[PDB]
Amino acid sequence: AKLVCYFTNWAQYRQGEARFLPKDLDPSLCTHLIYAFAGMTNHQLSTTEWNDETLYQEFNGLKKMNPKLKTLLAIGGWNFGTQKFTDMVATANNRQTFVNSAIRFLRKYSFDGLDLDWEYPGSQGSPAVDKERFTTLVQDLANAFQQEAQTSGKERLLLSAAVPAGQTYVDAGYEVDKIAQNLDFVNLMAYDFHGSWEKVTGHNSPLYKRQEESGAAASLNVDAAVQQWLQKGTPASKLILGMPTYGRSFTLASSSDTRVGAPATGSGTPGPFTKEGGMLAYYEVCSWKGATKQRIQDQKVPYIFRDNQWVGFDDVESFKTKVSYLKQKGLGGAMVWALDLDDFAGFSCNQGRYPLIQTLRQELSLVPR
Repeated sequence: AKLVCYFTNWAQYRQGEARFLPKDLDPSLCTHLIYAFAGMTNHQLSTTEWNDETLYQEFNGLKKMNPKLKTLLAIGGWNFGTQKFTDMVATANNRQTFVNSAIRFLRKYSFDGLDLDWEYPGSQGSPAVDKERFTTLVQDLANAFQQEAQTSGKERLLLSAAVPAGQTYVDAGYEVDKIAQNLDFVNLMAYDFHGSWEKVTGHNSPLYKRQEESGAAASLNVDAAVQQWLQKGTPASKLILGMPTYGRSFTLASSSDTRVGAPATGSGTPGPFTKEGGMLAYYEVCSWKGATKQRIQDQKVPYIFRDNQWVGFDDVESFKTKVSYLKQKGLGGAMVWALDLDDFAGFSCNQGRYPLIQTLRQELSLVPR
């Protein structure tokens, strides 16, 4: 089993006990640690924060302490958008420039691989031609990594991708069967199914549908997303089930209607640390004072409300349920977005350090002996 965990290079800018610093990295929490994010400059891999090269060395310090650990560098993310990917994949020359830069950059900073997090080919401004050009990029990288391993005698660089769960984005961007031949593993973003962009409450990461859901809505859940990626050609051993250590929040139209599916007027109030209306870290929601928590019966996940605020999130119990599910489906492991949204320092939830991610590690039987 794998436990793939994302580090984010902006968590260092949160205040107080939410600030995530190198001391908070645990070398043996996860099997694979992915650094979010690199960017791109003139079609070449590049840093995004002023101290990334300091932090890259902190990553190498971890592998000295746990020589089993693998690290990858992720490129892209939601905020990065699509234009630089579109421009880089537009020609074979530009892809070659990128691929060559990536191999050199990863080797220079001792990363074990690259995670592609373009959000997303064929959507978010990216033209339809990018579906096939993304396929080509994936093959170009895989083949170049194989070639470099042959010539250098070094351990072959890994290639993964973070991929969407919803059919609209999957069918606009992803030739699943083709890219599955070339990706070492597939980090399924099995979250962000619902959120404050919608005018009724719904859960960030439900395992199954609610009975009131039909049509396309009936596929906006983890099980449907997993089955989608499997049936479209991803080997189970390569599919890594993403898990969110955050929730998505709404302002209710009325504090007297707190249903799943109740009317909402917009994003929930920003959290005191994460300062982003519409999401909350687990450590912002886990001991919420004077709130009312319950479970969505068929979806196997909790929600909580207080006055006109409503949040769908994941807890220890839902993470256990989801690991039992991934094991039943024979998947390759779990992925988690993100280290810094769990209660990484044990400051809030009275559950110790990394209560959610340690749950994943325990349920996957990955606790160091």
